[PDB]
Amino acid sequence: QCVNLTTRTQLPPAYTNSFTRGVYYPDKVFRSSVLHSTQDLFLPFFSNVTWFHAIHKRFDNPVLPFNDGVYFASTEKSNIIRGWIFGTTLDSKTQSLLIVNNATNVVIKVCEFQFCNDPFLGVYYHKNNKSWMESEFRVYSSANNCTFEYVSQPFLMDLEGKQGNFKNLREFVFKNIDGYFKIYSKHTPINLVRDLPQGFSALEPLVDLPIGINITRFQTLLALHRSYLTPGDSSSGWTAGAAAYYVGYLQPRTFLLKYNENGTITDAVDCALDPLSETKCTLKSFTVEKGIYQTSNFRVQPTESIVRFPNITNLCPFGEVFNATRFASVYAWNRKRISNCVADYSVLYNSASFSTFKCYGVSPTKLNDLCFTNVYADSFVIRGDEVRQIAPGQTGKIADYNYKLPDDFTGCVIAWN
Amino acid sequence: DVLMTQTPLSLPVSLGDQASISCRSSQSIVHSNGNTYLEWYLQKPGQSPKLLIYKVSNRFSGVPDRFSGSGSGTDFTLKISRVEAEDLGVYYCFQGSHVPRTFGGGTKLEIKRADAAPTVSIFPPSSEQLTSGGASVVCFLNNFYPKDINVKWKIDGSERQNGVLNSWTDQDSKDSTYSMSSTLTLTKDEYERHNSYTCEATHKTSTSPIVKSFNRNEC
Amino acid sequence: EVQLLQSGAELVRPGALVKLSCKASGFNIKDYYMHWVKQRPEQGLEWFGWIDPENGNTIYDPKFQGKASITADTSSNTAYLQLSSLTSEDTAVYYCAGSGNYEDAMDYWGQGTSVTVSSAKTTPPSVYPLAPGSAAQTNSMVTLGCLVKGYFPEPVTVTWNSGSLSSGVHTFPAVLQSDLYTLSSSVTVPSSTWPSETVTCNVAHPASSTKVDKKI
Amino acid sequence: SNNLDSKVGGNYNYLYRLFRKSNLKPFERDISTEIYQAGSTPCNGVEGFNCYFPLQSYGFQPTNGVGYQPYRVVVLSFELLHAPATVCGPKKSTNLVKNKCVNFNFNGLTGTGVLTESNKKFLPFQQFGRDIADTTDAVRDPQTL
Ligand SMILES: *[C@@H]1O[C@H](CO)[C@@H](O)[C@H](O)[C@H]1NC(C)=O
Repeated sequence: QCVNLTTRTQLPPAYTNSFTRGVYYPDKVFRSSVLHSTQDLFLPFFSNVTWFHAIHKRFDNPVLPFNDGVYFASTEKSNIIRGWIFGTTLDSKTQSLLIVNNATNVVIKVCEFQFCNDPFLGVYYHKNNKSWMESEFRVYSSANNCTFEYVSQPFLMDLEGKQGNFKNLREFVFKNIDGYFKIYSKHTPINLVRDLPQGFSALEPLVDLPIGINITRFQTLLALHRSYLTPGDSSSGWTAGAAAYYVGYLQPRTFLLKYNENGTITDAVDCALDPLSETKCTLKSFTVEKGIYQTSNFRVQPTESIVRFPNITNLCPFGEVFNATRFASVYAWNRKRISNCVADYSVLYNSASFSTFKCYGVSPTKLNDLCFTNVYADSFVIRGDEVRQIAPGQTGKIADYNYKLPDDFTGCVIAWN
Repeated sequence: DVLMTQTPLSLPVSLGDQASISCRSSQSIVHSNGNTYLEWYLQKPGQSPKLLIYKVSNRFSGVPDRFSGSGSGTDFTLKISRVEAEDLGVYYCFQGSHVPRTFGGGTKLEIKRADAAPTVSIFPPSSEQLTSGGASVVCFLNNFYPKDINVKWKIDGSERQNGVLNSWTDQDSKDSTYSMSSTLTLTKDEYERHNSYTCEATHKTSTSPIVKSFNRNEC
Repeated sequence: EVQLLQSGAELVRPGALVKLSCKASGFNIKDYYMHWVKQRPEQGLEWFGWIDPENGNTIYDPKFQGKASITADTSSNTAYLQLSSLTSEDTAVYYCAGSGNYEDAMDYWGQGTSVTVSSAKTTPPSVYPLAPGSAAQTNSMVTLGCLVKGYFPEPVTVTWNSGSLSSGVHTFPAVLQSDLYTLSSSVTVPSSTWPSETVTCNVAHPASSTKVDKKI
Repeated sequence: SNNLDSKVGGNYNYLYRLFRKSNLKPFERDISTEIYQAGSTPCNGVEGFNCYFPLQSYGFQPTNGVGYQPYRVVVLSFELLHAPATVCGPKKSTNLVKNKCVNFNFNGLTGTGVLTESNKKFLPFQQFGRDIADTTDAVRDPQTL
């Protein structure tokens, strides 16, 4: 649960470049032999993605900002990658989405999970039947308030170590739209020494997850190794295999999706990357002929908003009204018409010079930005017990017999000691 | 589920002799890395089992250097360089790792000594026991070696096997002998219905069992 | 020094449940595996399962699958075992082990616990003296005995002269028969001791707090 | 729902947000209890002058008028032809016809056209196909794929 790894060491977030990764089907609509333009959360091409790896003295399980979406890519031999943890706090304080492949099936659950320092899954003591099936469940300590659960088809996961180059490539897309989560998957074999292969790929939906929970951070789970021969302290003395995974960020960019005869995407264009890409996007074609074309219009954005209103002087004497030598009786309350002047309400409402202040129908802050038609002030003095009678739909010696406020009264009430 | 068989059931060894205990497994417990998964446990009298060897090739911390195991495949053997008097107990084999753990049949150890015949003594039930309504003919067999011994009850020349219980003592700390007693449970009517009662001690050292008898009317 | 403590023994009726505790001392319960074992006089040792307090996963012997559940308490550093739907066959001595370092190279055992599953109720022992039989049997040395029968539960200790006489004294372990225990004792003394000198056997039953003194 | 929700002089189980620091976003549920600060004086997370508790209780009573009586409100939101059909109205379906001009209603999509076996291969997750014009081109049968 909370036991820290012995050999884990922190490393700076190194970055690497992605050629064309981040391309996925925006929806389930089918299109073939056409070039479609769409704008959605995409990973810009030739962008920078975090460079992380897992070895026996650097173990990478960092926390990264989910933002509006992220992209995943990793090269594997034994498929060290286990899953991910998603949530705003990744603790029981709120709900967290988790995806775990525990050697039998993909499990997706929405509950209140207890956060762990180094959550992960592993196996131990394989011996003479390779197995590699989930042994311990350190992902979370407990769960409660479960609102969603999903199970995929059973399958056998091969975690056996292999030599040579990286034979597997797994890429996933994590995104959030109005709380509706979309997950995309893609898997191909590769022959890679380091970094990522040079090519193109198209990711496809894996599951639909209409959950609706805010996620601002996430973690990457890794699978470690254990044996009868060289174990360690629980669970600090456990080690994991060699693997590398990369994490990107999705932005609302527009791509030109080139669909083949079978509907599979064979090429993509990121408009913002290259002025040639902008030319293609404007022409809505994947080929640009020699010449000069108009793509868009450049403009200079304002530095800041500047407001220069006229002088608010010539204010009517509200201060004199509230500080006048004498006031009229409650039954003889004076009705005074205020017009042909400006009102500065900042000094009145926000000075905290009055015992009580309330408004009916409109908040005091909004009134400062509104222009009225007629304004009236009724000044009177009443006893403390009678102050509560000054409100819409009231009764009593003052509300009924002296001064009554209509139920639709949109004004404010001011009183002080 | 794995099955183990152990042989021999028991074996004697003097102070300084070598003891050999072997275990068998129905499945291979060795893996690619070449090491073996097994543990050896010893349960001394009045004490719980304690680990002796782990992995068959490495001695457990605090264990005497005389204990060491060896073998390959599913057939192993435990080697004790010089057996001491403290080694009395039952040896066990254990399969670890990640699998339903299985235990062995057990192997008892003892110290060899000059053979001695049992001392047969038979006592009749007490008068108080007869007053209570019960009866128990008790026969004592003490100071005999090896532990292999048997007793047959005869009532008026007729053998009776029912109601017979036997208990074997742990190896003595001074003479290294063994003691056993046979109790014949009988009701008051059954006891008083017969007079002659006999207890014959069958032992390897003597072809003719040692026989002691008494008469109810004489007691 | 690592050591495990368990309750001395328990007595329960068929169909009920028994809870056992194996305390941890000298080591942290969180980071070390846990084990349980069953010992019978005829079948020797029999395995129960293993539990990791950190993880909580448990595997049980196909014999007892579904018959028991294993739990552990991290704060109390004590491991708990529970058995349900008990029967006569469950009578045996239980042992607990752990402290593995995620390795087989280290494990420890407690003194164990004896659990008896029967519907009988505590019965004080009946102690009777065993005098020599017919005078036709004679020897240079005389033998005496003490009879204990119809008693349970164990343990029941029998000695001679309050343990002051350790010469020729043999203690015979009890035998279970029809939910009853029976043990006997014997002492060999020369002809100059008995009947010239008194010989007595003391029997103690801590469960029933019964102490008896019978002269031969 | 005056006969059910109204309880004596009020019902605390129904509450509303009277104040907020800005304008709400559609389909946004804010349960924060942060005190709304009307003035320049920090509220320090407690009520006071120019500091009001946004969460408030209704004035539901059995004797309230038509405008003041509680009215349970239910809003239905949905997406049309934007994903595989998980729901459908109680409309009886009929047998499929091919090589004929018919009026088809498949997964809520209504139109007229000729239905024929398609040589195009769609991906397992894809359901609706579109032509160059972006109009309806092909569709999977919801019952027998
Ligand atoms: C994997 O996770 C599922 C999630 O419910 C769980 O039920 C299962 O026991 C776990 N292990 C295996 C081997 O499936």
